[PDB]
Amino acid sequence: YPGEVCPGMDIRNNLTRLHELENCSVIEGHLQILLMFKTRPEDFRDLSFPKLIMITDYLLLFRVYGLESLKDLFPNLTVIRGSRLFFNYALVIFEMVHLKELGLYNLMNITRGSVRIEKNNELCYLATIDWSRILDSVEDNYIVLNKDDNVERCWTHSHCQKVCPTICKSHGCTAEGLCCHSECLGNCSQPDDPTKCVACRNFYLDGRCVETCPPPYYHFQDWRCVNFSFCQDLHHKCKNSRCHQYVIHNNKCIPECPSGYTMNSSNLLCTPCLGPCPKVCHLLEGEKTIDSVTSAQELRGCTVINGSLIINIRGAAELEANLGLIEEISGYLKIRRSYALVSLSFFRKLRLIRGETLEIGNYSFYALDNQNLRQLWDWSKHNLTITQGKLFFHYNPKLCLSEIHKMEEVSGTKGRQERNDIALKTNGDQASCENELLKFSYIRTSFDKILLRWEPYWPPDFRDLLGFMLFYKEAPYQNVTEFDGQNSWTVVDIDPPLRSNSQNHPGWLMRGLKPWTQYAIFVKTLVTFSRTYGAKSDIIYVQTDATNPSVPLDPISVSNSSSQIILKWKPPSDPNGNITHYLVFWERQAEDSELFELDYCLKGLKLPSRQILKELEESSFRKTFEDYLHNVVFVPRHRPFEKVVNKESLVISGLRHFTGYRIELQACNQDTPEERCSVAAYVSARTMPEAKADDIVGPVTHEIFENNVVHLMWQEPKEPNGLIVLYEVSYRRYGDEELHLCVSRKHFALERGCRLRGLSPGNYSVRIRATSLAGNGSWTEPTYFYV
Amino acid sequence: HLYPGEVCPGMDIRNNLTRLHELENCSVIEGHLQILLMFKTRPEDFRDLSFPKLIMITDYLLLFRVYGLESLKDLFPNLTVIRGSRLFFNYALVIFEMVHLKELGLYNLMNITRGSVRIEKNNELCYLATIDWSRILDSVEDNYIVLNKDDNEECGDICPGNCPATVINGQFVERCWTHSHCQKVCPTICKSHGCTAEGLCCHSECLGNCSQPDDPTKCVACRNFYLDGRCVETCPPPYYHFQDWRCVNFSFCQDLHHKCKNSRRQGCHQYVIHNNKCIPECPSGYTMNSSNLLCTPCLGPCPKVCHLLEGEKTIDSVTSAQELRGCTVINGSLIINIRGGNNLAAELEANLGLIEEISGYLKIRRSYALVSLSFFRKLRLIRGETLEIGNYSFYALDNQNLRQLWDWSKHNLTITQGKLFFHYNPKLCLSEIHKMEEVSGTKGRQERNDIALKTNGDQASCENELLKFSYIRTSFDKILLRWEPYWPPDFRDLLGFMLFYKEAPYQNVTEFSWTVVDIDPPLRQNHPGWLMRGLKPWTQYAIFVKTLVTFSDERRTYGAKSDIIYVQTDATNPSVPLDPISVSNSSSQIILKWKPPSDPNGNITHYLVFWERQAEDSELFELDYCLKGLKLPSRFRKTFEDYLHNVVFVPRHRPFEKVVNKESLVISGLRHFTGYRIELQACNQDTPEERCSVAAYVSARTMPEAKADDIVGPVTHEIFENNVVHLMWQEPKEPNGLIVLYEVSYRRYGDEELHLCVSRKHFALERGCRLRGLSPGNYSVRIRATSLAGNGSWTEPTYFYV
Amino acid sequence: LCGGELVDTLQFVCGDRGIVEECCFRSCDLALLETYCATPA
Amino acid sequence: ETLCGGELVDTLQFVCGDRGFYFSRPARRSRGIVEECCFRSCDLALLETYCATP
Amino acid sequence: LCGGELVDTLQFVCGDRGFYFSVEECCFRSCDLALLETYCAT
Repeated sequence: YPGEVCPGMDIRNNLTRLHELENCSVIEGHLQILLMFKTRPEDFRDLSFPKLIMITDYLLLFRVYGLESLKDLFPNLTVIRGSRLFFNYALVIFEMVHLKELGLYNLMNITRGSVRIEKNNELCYLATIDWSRILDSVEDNYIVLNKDDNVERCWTHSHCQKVCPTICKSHGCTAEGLCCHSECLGNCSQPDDPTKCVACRNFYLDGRCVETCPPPYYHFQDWRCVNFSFCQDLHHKCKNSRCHQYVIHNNKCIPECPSGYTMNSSNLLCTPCLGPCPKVCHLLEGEKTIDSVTSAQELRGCTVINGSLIINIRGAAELEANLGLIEEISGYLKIRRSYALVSLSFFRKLRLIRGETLEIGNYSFYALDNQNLRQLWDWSKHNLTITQGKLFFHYNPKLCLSEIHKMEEVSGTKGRQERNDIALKTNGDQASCENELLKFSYIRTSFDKILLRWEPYWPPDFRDLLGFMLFYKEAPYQNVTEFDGQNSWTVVDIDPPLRSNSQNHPGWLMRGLKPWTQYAIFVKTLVTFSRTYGAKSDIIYVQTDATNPSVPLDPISVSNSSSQIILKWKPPSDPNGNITHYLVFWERQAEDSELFELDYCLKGLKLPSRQILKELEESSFRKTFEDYLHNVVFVPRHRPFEKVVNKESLVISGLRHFTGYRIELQACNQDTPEERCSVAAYVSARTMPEAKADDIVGPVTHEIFENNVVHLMWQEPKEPNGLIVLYEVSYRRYGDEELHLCVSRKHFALERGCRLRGLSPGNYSVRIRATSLAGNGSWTEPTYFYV
Repeated sequence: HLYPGEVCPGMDIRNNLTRLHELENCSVIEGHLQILLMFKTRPEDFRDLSFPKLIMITDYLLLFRVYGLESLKDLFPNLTVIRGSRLFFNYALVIFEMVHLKELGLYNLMNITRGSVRIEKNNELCYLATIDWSRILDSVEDNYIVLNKDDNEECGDICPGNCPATVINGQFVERCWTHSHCQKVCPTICKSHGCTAEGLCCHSECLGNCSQPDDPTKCVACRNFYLDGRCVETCPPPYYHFQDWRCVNFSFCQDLHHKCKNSRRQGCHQYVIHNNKCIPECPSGYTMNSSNLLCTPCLGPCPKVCHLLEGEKTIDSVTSAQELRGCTVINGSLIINIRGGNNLAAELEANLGLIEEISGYLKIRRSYALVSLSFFRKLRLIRGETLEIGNYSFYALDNQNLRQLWDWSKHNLTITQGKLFFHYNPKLCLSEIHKMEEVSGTKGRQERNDIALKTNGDQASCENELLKFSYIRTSFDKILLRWEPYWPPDFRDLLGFMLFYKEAPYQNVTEFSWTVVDIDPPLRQNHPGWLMRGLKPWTQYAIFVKTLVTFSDERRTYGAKSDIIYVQTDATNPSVPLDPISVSNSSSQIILKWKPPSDPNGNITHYLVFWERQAEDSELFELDYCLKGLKLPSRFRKTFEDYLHNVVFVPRHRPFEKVVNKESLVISGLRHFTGYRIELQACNQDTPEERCSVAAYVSARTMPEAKADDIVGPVTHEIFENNVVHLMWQEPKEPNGLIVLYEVSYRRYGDEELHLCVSRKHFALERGCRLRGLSPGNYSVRIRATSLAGNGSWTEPTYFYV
Repeated sequence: LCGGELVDTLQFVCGDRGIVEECCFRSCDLALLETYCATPA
Repeated sequence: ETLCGGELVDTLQFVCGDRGFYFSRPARRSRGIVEECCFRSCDLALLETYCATP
Repeated sequence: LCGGELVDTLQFVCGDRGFYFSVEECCFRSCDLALLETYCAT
């Protein structure tokens, strides 16, 4: 094809750059034309691109003034493959003015995607375009706000849509309408000729349309076949450029290796990627600074950092999500003047930092002016290494020197530090780590409450102590950190125990909690400085025992057979322990006896069917008055049931048709020692009626009297759909109509059927139907008697 | 009355009551009385003791762990006034760790001149909340009364009250000392002059109590001075003042001075005369004259040196500072340490302030109530010969309220040796410290970490420079701000602007809630600027900015801040009208009640409301109203355009009325028992392109009438040959809404009555009604019309024969 | 703010002269908003 | 064992007991009782020296 | 929270020790396991 590569590019602010498309044939990209305001129609009747044929990604038109027919500018544009779909769409034309007709008679098919037409007050000729012939999918279109909405198929008044026969669904029809080649699409120079195809249905190769790409040619953009040489050349071109680094996988030149694949230096193939294996992120200046969440947004998925990181957060879980995927830093790490940094826990997966590029002063980790920093990591388990460098720790008011000491003992930088590398009097000035352990005497738990009692503790001056503080919260899993965000960890204050001079233990009992949960608890002292003599205990995990579980949820019962009832339910809202089993009781619901005394034959035939410094200052004031007084004063010289196990549904058999049943449902999380079963949930369900139950079984016995009086005795269906409210009798005499009568339950009981008197001479008939709760049954056989 | 009895100088009792009998015959104590450390005592040992003679105490009264005492009312039945000349740890009356003490019983004490009362750690004391200290002391807030039986327990203070009562905070309560006495309260005209039983005012000079109103001679204690029973405000010569409470002849002072000089007591003072006062020693600038004890002004500037034991003294209370009263040069070091919570500046500057030179160092540690060092009124020099450890001269440590350090517009200072030290002063700005650094002349004697860069003034505002808001714009909810750029000498020092804003319903907003926004510094026109978000319309907001700079220890860049600026967002369409309810009180009137919108969004100019009449259901005209069930009712893609604009932009008439100020509406002239649609809106702007909120809709049906259902017009019948009777009667063409059916009750002469249904289609299509198969005989036919509201009135019986 | 409503913002601050991913998903800070003005429009 | 105020008096009048506590005249010297027993532990002789007669 | 609905807490804290009635200090004041400890009598 005579033309250029034509990478995707856009035209705005004028039509001058449009002339750049004069020497092009096939666009390898997307075209976006928008913001033509100073445009007139007469300036566009002399512009044409007959050489332009193929548009790869998609085409967008917006705010076009002057254009009325695109047939001139785009006469020979054949196919929009939609290799890069514009959000599942390949053509978007929005807010056109003066554009009245489509004009593109040369569009046969779009490989994937759909079209979006909106706000075109002038566009017409939309009812003469067959999208099914063009696009294989016509359910994704959205064409509104046009002139047509405010059969022969034709593009323009002089150009038809070339309506292909039903056989030529995608092959295409020539001038005589004959189907083209299978690889031919829409139109062809010669029918059934792959070389003469105007468009390639699947792939293009040296003027011939083919379904697949034979080796060594790989599927390029799902539109052509390109060998390894050109794909590698494009990859190298992107390598030394700004990018879509082309890689080869599954015979496809895809812009990036997919999940679990690695780019190989030797070959363009995407090998299996070792483990999570996400990526490596670079740093030309090796100093990218993290100012907030937005600056760390680009760091998503980065693991290996080929530079230096400088955090300065002038502010929680946001940086936890953005970070935490990093392992190694080639350069040095610096944290500077970050106000809202409680701990460095988020920076989880680190195990080594090279520090090849060193902070000025030959430093590898540089922490400075960090106010709220309280923890670095859980060094009892977490591992961190430093290849080389020095450390700087100045003006960190809440990091006591124990963490700094653990720094070099874990990183193996004992001798790497020098004098004054770590400040002594400036770090941990507010941190009060006094490493005085507290031991819990004994702990007991109940389903609702738990009791806490620990060993007593007293500073050298017993007046210094100012009560304890108990911290607790729910722990999902066995691990928890004592330093949450800048929150949680519900606290209760404890009055200091009275000096017993035996020894009382302080103790505390909580108030309310969730049964069968894992609770993290720990106690911290609260003393007043004069030195510091604080105390805290290790995080104690307690498991509240179980109790009666909650009620079952969503009890739904359906009827699938006259004896089978299906029952389905949900696990209870509060399991309160591993649920051992379910108890299901079904009890036959007695039918309403009132129907047995209501004469439904009369009116009513309808039948239903079924803030703190002040306290410390006060304590110190009281103490300093006591000391003054002491200095001055002294002077020297049953029902059926079932045990459902590990299942949420059951099928119950042996139930009479159309019989109500009450289901009592309980959940029991204990099996042998007096099962703790919740209060039940109740549901009423009834089977469907039997088809033959309402039909009368038994011939009608008729007795004729001298005065033409007939007594009717018909055997009722002793097993009806529950019961029979009344019987309908349709009796007809020869030469007369089918008279109707109603026999109530009382009427059937006392009259033993029916008692008709005063019958006209002739041959009568007797048809009787029973009306159960299901409805009418079957009429009896006609008893013909001559009176 | 006079003072019959000795003066019994200050004393304390310990370990046995046998010493207490030394209070036998004295009515005034010239010092401090202490009763303390009583263990082997029981209440039966205390019942006998009583001291009616004692009236007034000079310094203070201290009780500390005296067992077996339950009430002082027997012990001190005539204590009236505590002078408080020399307090006990800024306290005038101390009750510390008293066991078995049930009630104070001091029903006679009335005025405490100077000091405060501290009672605590008793665990047995009540009758405390039933007392009024405001009429006893002058500065109530200086008190400290906690940890007794009254607070933790609930000792019921049952007492007569009969007895006067008054308000403390917001409710009245009786003011009683014991179960048998109550605080004596008299009208405020006699503020302190005293008041007799009947309320007559005592003498002006008098204090507390008197026997004869308006007579100094018959008083029990007087505020100014005492002399020869009949006390006077200021006695003339030859009587010289003495201990602020009494004046004596020169012979007394002279002989006591001789008794002190010849008997070399370590505590006695060589009393001298100065301004007719026999004080222990006159201050600097005077020399005691051997001939006459009055000290004459010396011909030289010799200060009164105040030699300090062990070269150091701690100041923690009023009585600690009072030892330095009158001293002007200290031969030692000073350590201010006031563990407090209540102001102590006044007494400090009263006792201190005359100090000029400190030979040693000065150290202010742990002081909490301190607000300024101004009480060192005349301090000029700190020699620092006894330099503090670490080679420091001026020391400051953890002063939570130290705000101003000195008034540098006028005050001089001089530090000879040593270097300063400041740490943990959250309310002290570095400007004051550097101003000392300039004034004291110690600029070249400072090193690293001697002045903490961050701890001093952690949360303060001393930028001392201003910013101007160049351009402010207000809108629906966005507020656009732009201010002049600020540049320190080094632009790298500027770390960024930072903005504060908060809704301001009133003008009174303090300086320095308070929503914070961070601002990136601008690059070096291009005013920094920032725009607002989430502003409630028609609300006033206070806004101001601030600058963040580096440490700037070598330089003096303190940043800047702008004054509070109040801007109110513009108005808008209001919320939905609230509580829209409609009730028909009549057949033609309807009342509507509504509440103002939850979001006024501006001053509500008015309300608008449209009323209209609905149309009855068409199916109601073609329904069978006598079949069963005849009961008549009675009344993604969203971002598809988003990135489209992203690519496009690319980086470079029903009746109504105007209801004013009224939430209740009454409308007349409407069809009775007819549904009506009401829709009401609120409009907070009417003349300039009237703006109204969304429509609040409701429906209401007027009350039904009575004669509308009833049938109007006579009953006509036509009988054919087949005894078939067609009945014609004009329907009530104006019913309550409409009539669904007519009941025709026709009966024979002496027979039963039958009911016939005539629905709307039965009356219209058949043109009336027709009864078929009627045997000859007299009849009686009544017609009832059933309308939407209910049933009508039966027509008159139709008497006819067929 | 987001698409449609950020249009009010950009007529606000621009006067008489990427998107949506920066103000819907991210914060809206007037730093990008001012420089997004199309002066040669 | 270091004992401080409040309990210190209870410790007194037991080691001392019976007789009272010596008190002649003020005549604080900065080493009275608290920096001798509360700040640092004190033996029985120091408590005994505050008795009156022995 | 006081008498009637706190009996479970009283039998919880001391186990099998028993107690004597008085609660005016726990539905207006609060319970803190000290009064709950001393209320139960051995």
